Amino acid sequence: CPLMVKVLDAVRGSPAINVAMHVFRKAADDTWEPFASGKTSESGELHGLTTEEEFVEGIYKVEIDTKSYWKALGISPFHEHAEVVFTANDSRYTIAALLSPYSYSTTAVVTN
Amino acid sequence: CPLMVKVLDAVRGSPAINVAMHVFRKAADDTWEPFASGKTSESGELHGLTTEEEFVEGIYKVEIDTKSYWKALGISPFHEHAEVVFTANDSGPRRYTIAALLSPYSYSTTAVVTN
Amino acid sequence: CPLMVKVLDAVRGSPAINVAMHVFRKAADDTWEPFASGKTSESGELHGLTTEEEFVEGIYKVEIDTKSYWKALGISPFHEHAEVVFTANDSGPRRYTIAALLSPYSYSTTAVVTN
Amino acid sequence: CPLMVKVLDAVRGSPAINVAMHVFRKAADDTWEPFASGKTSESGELHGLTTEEEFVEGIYKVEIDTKSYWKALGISPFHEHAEVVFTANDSRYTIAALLSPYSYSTTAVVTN
Ligand SMILES: COc1c(O)cc2oc3cc(O)c(CC=C(C)C)c(O)c3c(=O)c2c1CC=C(C)C
Ligand SMILES: COc1c(O)cc2oc3cc(O)c(CC=C(C)C)c(O)c3c(=O)c2c1CC=C(C)C
Ligand SMILES: [Br-]
Ligand SMILES: [Br-]
Ligand SMILES: [Br-]
Ligand SMILES: [Br-]
Ligand SMILES: [Br-]
Ligand SMILES: [Br-]
Ligand SMILES: [Br-]
Ligand SMILES: [Br-]
Ligand SMILES: [Br-]
Ligand SMILES: [Br-]
Repeated sequence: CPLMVKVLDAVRGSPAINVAMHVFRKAADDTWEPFASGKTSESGELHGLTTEEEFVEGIYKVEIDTKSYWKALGISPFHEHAEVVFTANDSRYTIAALLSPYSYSTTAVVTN
Repeated sequence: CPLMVKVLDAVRGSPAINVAMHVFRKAADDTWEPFASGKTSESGELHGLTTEEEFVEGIYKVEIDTKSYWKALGISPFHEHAEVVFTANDSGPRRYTIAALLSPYSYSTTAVVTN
Repeated sequence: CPLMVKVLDAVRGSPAINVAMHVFRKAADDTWEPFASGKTSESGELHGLTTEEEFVEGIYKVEIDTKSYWKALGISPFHEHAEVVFTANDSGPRRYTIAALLSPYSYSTTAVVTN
Repeated sequence: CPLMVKVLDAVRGSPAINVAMHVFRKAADDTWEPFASGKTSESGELHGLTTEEEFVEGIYKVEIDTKSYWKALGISPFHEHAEVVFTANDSRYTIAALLSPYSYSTTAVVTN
């Protein structure tokens, strides 16, 4: 699994479940091509986005729909979405995001 | 000053100086129009981006150029940039301060919204 | 002002006002001596804790009373308090600004150290 | 496993390995009694700190020795250690910490 995303809720101290996200790859013309999407599981994780053969080097954007997550919990948030934009480099990627209504953090753990 | 950005460097324990950022506003056709741009000062702040009159309701994207920042210091970071996307002014004018704390493989961003 | 603390609330997008904090300095016998205390203002800042003369080298603990803060708002948080422990002034006097961003189950803290 | 700790390094984008920590329980006289300790594994995790029978309600402190971690990497950090102080309440606890030299964040995920 080359690319995994994990989302945590800082208000409830829980996995952020049923959070939608879309992954985009940057195309030669600088537009964002849909690449992969899904919703986090009960453990706040989204696995199976892509495969090692498909996940070639390039710039990707993960757009996490944080606004709908907070709306379904009855809480007005600041951001429209969270965006994590990175280059995938051949020299496993776990993207993590901690959500608060007016703040979020994101970190990448890149391992073997 | 209705929209200010402050950036901090978590490796050095200092303001993040000379960080470039581009602000965009979503147009009627769903594209991102350029709105304002600038770079942080020696206190890590960027003031004067826009005015109360020009900062009307809309969806704004602050794109902070973190990769350029870290590269200029010889560090190869993870992200291309930090993106802060939010609806502004949709219950009347507010003042926004967006903060970002930068590490090479992580960042955090928060907004303080006053009236 | 050699030691300032700024606290932000990540649920409300605001300064964290009336947050109490106690600063301790490690004594020769390895115990924590009370050093200064105060509470944040309406801008979420606490200034005037100490003076250049009194803030000598040592190991300091800033204990931020986050549980009292959240409880006063009807939220049951996870932490008792946020603790920031650091050696100060050990290459000469510096100015420290400690920031903390508070959520009910998480917090972050950063220091900016100037000379 | 009632109590797990996970530590991540924000400079290298990696698990923080071989990080020492000690866990204390608050005693009736307000002192901190040693309770459990260990070092994070290759995956940045420390499991097996305590058992469900021993982990009774009370106030605990996890002291993460972040200073020695940065020192062994040749980097001068700000904090002496990171401290996470919480009440364990019978109404599984995963404590996570993201380390930077001049900053850290910590979150709790409390699940069933
Ligand atoms: C918000 O703090 C947390 C947190 O509560 C849980 C976290 O869980 C993670 C789990 C992971 O497997 C991995 C990958 C580690 C490998 C060795 C592949 C993680 O990086 C995390 C977390 O980063 C994590 C975090 C910290 C992330 C933030 C504060 C954006
Ligand atoms: C939560 O992210 C914020 C934030 O929203 C506001 C912040 O305000 C600061 C103001 C400051 O003057 C200084 C000192 C900079 C000097 C040149 C002395 C700050 O460091 C901050 C912030 O740290 C700050 C932050 C980031 C702090 C976190 C993420 C714990
Ligand atoms: Br949008
Ligand atoms: Br640009
Ligand atoms: Br300047
Ligand atoms: Br890009
Ligand atoms: Br602010
Ligand atoms: Br006290
Ligand atoms: Br005041
Ligand atoms: Br306590
Ligand atoms: Br100490
Ligand atoms: Br977790």
